[PDB]
Amino acid sequence: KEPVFSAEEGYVKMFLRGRPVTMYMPKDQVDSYSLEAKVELPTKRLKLEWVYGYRGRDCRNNLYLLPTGETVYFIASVVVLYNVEEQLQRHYAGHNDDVKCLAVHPDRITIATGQVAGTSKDGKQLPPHVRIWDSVTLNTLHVIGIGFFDRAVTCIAFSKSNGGTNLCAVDDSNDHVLSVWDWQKEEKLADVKCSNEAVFAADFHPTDTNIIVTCGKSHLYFWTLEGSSLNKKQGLFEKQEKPKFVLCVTFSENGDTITGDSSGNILVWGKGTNRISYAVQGAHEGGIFALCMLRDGTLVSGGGKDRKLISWSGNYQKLRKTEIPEQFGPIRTVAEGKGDVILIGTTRNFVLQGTLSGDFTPITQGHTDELWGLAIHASKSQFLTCGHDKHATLWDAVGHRPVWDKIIEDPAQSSGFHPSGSVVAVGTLTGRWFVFDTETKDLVTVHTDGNEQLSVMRYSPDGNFLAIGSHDNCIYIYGVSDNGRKYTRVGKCSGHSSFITHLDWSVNSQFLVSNSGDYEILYWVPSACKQVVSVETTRDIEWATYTCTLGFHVFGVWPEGSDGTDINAVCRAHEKKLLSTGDDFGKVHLFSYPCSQFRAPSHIYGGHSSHVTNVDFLCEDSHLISTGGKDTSIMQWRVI
Repeated sequence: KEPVFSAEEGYVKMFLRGRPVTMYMPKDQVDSYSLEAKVELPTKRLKLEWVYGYRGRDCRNNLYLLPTGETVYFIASVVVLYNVEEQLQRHYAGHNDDVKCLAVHPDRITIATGQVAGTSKDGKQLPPHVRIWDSVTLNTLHVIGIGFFDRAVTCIAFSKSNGGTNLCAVDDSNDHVLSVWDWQKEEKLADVKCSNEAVFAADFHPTDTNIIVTCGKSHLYFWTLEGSSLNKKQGLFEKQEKPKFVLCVTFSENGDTITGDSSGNILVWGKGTNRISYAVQGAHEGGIFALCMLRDGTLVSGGGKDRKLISWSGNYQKLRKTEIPEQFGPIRTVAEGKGDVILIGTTRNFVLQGTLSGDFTPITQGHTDELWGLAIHASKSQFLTCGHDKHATLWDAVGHRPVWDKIIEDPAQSSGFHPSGSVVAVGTLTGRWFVFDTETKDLVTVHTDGNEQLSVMRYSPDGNFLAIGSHDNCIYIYGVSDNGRKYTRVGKCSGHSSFITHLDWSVNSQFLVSNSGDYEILYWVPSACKQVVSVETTRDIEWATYTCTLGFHVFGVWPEGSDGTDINAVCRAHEKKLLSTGDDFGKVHLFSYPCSQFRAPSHIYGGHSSHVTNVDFLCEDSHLISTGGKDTSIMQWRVI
């Protein structure tokens, strides 16, 4: 139930599920501690400033370029409007889980977005829905088919003939229902089982608002909107062998349907027909994931496997060709820029800006797998992320771009900077760890301690020791000299019955705290690799950092009835009296410090899709950095 206070022993006992965890307060606090006392809201707030990463790996048709100079895409639960020239981001966060599709209205301003089904902190199932909003005011305009869609809204599009008064969508109902709406009236015009296999696109005909084309696994149908029914007319390849997948679709100025497929074939279908009139055979070696009709009649072609970006004439004759540096990976989306500008989104979550000629450089990028590793620079406005994708990235937090990106052998899980700022440590899931040169990226040392996951990598405030948390239930201690460049194994702290979740050094570099899977709080003298069991000595210790979720100064960030695994991360600002957490429900919280009373108030901030895995303030408390875990993203909140 509720936590209990002990005057005689000077502690509060909080309850995680059943088991109680005993947290000791300082002696000077015991005299007037009130269990029923409240902790205030923080004096500051957070404001999303930047999202890192682009969801390209497992999504299509989610890259656009508004006439305002804002590149629009999404990732996790946030839609990003990125003005490359101004280096500024704006965000629409109306959704409460992963955005899956996005379409821009013919008006160039009204946007529409879809979403997967949710699961909340309770957690019940939050149905998938569509949102129509204004890109100018970022105000929501309508909320469509709240109870109607199932699983997720994967495809969406405005009709372009009439002025986009209509909208079509496709859920993942396993019957993949296709529906049409008068979005401005929030009314459903009609619907019908579009397919029983994955459908990858749905789009209105440029000149006739009554026709929707959908494509996907062995599927290219032509739907006609008659009153409140959809009439299906399958595509008849005839002389062309039907491709495994029809990946994408668009339309010529003359109203023909144009199709890219698994085979690498650009197929033209005559206006009004359900049959192929022209066929670029083997336009690409691999499959064709992106098609884009430039304003000037040029058709641009994007190859998945072959990484080629081909320019085609109005008459489908090869005009120009480029290859995207293989580092970026296979193309997924293409969008028309201003002038000769072209944008590409890749399977590796890069968004490149180049030209048909063409010099493609990233303007956005991020991790492509589950992310847990976060470390902040002691003196510079930089930070390091490292994930299961084997990348360790050193970010510039003012430029919002990597300083460098090291690719290591094994999936990374944790990291830490040396207080000097000269080197940075990186832990992996194997028990192996590395140190790299902040400046040069050169390796500095490698070591293997245990064979399990290294959850935590932290130097002591004085930089004389490295404390390494392992899932084998031990904490490995190294002595560090020559400014983080020389190491020597001091020994091991053992006594935990479970994997190490969190560590903190004391201000004087003498002590260390521990949290574990058991939910026990242990203390240590790393220099001696021995556990300090005596209360009177550890209770009044003053700690350098507060990344232990289990502790008296920090408890109360925990919600009632909370489960031990509900909060992945906690941290304190360096100077300001703030705490921040990341929970298993995609939420970042801002509390005041200290947070030592039950049911602490907090400001809650959404964006991350699943689990906020880590959280940490920049060195001047200018920003908070969160990691999204499976959602792949890094989010940069500014303190206001």
